[PDB]
Amino acid sequence: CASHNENASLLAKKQAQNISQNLPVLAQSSGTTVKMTITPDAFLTSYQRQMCADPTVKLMLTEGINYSITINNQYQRKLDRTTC
Amino acid sequence: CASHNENASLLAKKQAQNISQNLPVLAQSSGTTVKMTITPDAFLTSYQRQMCADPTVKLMLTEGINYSITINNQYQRKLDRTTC
Amino acid sequence: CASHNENASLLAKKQAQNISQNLPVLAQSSGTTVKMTITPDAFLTSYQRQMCADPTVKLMLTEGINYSITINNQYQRKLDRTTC
Amino acid sequence: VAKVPLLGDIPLIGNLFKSTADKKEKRNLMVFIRPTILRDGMAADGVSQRKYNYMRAEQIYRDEQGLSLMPHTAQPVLPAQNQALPPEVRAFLNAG
Amino acid sequence: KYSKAEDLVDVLKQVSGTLTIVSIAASKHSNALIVTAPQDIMQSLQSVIEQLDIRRAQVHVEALIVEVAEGSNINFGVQWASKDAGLMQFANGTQIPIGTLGAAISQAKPQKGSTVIINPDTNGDLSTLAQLLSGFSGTAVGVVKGDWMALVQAVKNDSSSNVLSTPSITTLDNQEAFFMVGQDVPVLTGTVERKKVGIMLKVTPQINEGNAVQ
Amino acid sequence: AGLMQFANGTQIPIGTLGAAISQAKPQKGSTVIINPDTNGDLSTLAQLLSGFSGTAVGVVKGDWMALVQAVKNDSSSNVLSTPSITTLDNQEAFFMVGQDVPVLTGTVERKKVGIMLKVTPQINEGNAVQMVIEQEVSKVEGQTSLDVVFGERKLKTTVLANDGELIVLGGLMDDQAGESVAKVPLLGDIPLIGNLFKSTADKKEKRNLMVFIRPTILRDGMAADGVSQR
Amino acid sequence: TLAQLLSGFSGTAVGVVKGDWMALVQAVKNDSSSNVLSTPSITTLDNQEA
Amino acid sequence: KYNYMRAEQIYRDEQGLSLMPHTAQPVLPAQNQALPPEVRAFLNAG
Amino acid sequence: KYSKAEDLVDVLKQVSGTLTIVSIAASKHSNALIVTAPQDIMQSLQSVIEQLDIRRAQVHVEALIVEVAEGSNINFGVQWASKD
Repeated sequence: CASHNENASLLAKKQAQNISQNLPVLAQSSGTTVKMTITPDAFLTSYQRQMCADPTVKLMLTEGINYSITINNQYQRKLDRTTC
Repeated sequence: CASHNENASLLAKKQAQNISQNLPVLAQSSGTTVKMTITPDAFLTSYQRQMCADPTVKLMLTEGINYSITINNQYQRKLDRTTC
Repeated sequence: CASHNENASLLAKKQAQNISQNLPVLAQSSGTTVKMTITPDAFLTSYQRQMCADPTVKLMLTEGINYSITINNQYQRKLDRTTC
Repeated sequence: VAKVPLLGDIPLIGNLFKSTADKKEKRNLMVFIRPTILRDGMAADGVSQRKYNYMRAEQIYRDEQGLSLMPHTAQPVLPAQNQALPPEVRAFLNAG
Repeated sequence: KYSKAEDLVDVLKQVSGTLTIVSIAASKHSNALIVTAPQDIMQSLQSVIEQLDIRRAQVHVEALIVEVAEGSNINFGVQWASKDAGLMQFANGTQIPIGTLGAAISQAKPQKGSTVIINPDTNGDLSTLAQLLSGFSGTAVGVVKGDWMALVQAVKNDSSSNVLSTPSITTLDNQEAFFMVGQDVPVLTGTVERKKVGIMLKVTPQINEGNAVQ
Repeated sequence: AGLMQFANGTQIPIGTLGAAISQAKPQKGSTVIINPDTNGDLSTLAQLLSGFSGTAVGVVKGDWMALVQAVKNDSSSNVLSTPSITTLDNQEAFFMVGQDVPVLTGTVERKKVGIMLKVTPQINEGNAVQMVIEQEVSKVEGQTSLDVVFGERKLKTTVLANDGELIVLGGLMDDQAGESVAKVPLLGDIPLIGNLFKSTADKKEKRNLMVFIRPTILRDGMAADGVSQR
Repeated sequence: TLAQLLSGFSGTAVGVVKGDWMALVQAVKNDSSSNVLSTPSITTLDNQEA
Repeated sequence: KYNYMRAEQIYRDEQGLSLMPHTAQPVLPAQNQALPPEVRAFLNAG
Repeated sequence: KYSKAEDLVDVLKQVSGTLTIVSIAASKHSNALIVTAPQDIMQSLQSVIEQLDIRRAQVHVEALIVEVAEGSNINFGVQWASKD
């Protein structure tokens, strides 16, 4: 009764939920977007591509729930299946 | 339901009310007139013009609630937007 | 049921509300106007432009809730999206 | 669930013969506590002054939108702190 | 300067007891204690009182009681009925059964009266039928024709809640505070004793000098 | 051919309405072995409407009906009460403005409810007052099976306040946001015509208490006449 | 009387009622489930009871 | 556990009370709010 | 620093009892105990109080109560009736 539908914004919270129970800084699941709070630039290309290489992110960013990042100076960017 | 009306004689009491809580002598709000009780002549021209210069008195004496003063010998006078 | 509407005067209070919990002086949210109480002139051009540079003020002064400032001598001025 | 039994298992028309009831429920409590230490005579007036100015800004916003049938009509607001001098008391200094 | 004179009065009666004659008395109205002792015991009891007279710190204790509840349920099922040729009935729910419905419909028919040794119609008594529907909630769709019927009932109840309450009290150190916002309600009990229900917070802090409240 | 009924509210259900309408029809009488009409008995229908509040719009034609109910209740309150007492140092004062009401209890004991303030100051010579205080605010709120219930909020603490300054004793801040819904299920999700099949009830609530206390020290014979004269 | 039988009855009853002789075939399958997880927690000092 | 309850009350808030928007709803104060935006500027002057 | 003054007061009355005159008293309001003894017993009771004043660790105890129930039943049977 009857069919997706799907997915989140629940699990998009549940996934930021999972992140924060181990922490450390916070992760905020805003709508379908995930957020993460805290000179890490080359951090990004490194840090992003493991996500981009992760088959769940390769599932989820290809599922359609958005991802984003924040860093403290301060800055951020969003990354999705396209930016990977 | 429906429209002024306005203003006092309440606040014309409430304004003499405000004066007296700090005191010192009394202030009596008689009808719409304020009263104040205690050789201060050149007191007046000085003392009056600050009121005459005060934008609330420049509001209120131009609102239409009367003002007056008393001094103890004894004397007084009334001052309104016109006498300012 | 059914659609803005929006915004404040609630949050225009809630935003002066936020300011004062850390304080210090007060902030008064008067209608849609914010107020702040205490030779800071070149204070202004400095102090104003960070607000004028703040993207929430660049949101809110462009949302339509007024802003204002007060300083104690005494003086003040109001600043909106235009004065920024 | 309840069903006929044998007919309730057809993958399409099964639902004509069944009666289902589902339920899901959730609850969360937490109780937290935050102490604060007021040592100075000035420390007691830092906390108790900001909760005052917080209630007095509820009663002003409650006042700014008045009693709708009776204007303007007052309504209680909590006295200000550091009222300084009323305007007419101000002038009495400038004479004597 | 700070201590309440008659709290120190017992603390000083033991200290003075085994330091031996000595008398300690406290004037309540004047908040002062009167030490009578020899010149040596006095100089001892002055350095104690000097060190017990210190200023106390006070604590502001906030509690935060959060609660987030979220319910759901869903109920869907079909029912049949017919002539002498059968019925199908399910007792789940909240889902009103078609047997006890098909009766309440028939007890609701108008009973044509006559009285002899008139042509009124007593009509119905819906007490029975309106008792089913009293608490019923959600769809019931039907076909009632020729006494056979098919009644498809479905509903989805969904609730939520959010609550945040935060009582707070201010005490001196080492003194216990009590804060109740509630109501005071009688319990049977036996003889009607009088019991208090509502938010209640009773706390008694002591500052541990690591700047930690305990 | 059916019904749709929702038990949320305060929202009077259409089943128990459609009965109370029909029990209200005039029953045509006759008596033999006359032509009066007993008309109705509206006891049943007027019991629904007793506490009902807010719109009910309908179409009642041919016994089928569609009844659209809606309301928005909105309240507010504001209260400021400020009892005050004057004592000597180290002496305890008691101030009650209230009423004295019997409690069952057992044997009828006699209980006092209302604003009550009982304080016993001592001046700490840093010019700081050191209260020992019991505030209480009670009132009789309605009954129970066997007695009266009293609304009651009290706090008894010990605070240390400067001579002319204001310390907060206590407080509460209480929010709620309820919600409810009911629907068919499958049809309640259409983004436009969904609302025909749903029944919603929302709620929001808020409360704030604070209790403050301001001591003042009257030392001179002239200090007692400064406060009590104004 | 008849609606008292059917009060708590659940599941099929199929019948043939003709000429007062009848054959009434009743069948049902009730199936339930449950799952519950509750997790209270308290914080104490050592050696003190909560 | 605080940031876990505060993420329940935000997700409860993101999908609002449906009949009354937008209307608030209680959420639990943040930790390390730092400085409000207007308090931020007051530093940059004095 | 940590202990509640009137918990140690009995612990110290036995220690002081058989170490013999000695008096131990505890001020509740000030959370301090007052030791009066000769110079020798004092130096003993200072090394006890120093070692009983330690900081306590606190524990967070979670319980998890799981329950999984699963019922079933099935009922099938034929019945006849007839005339005489």
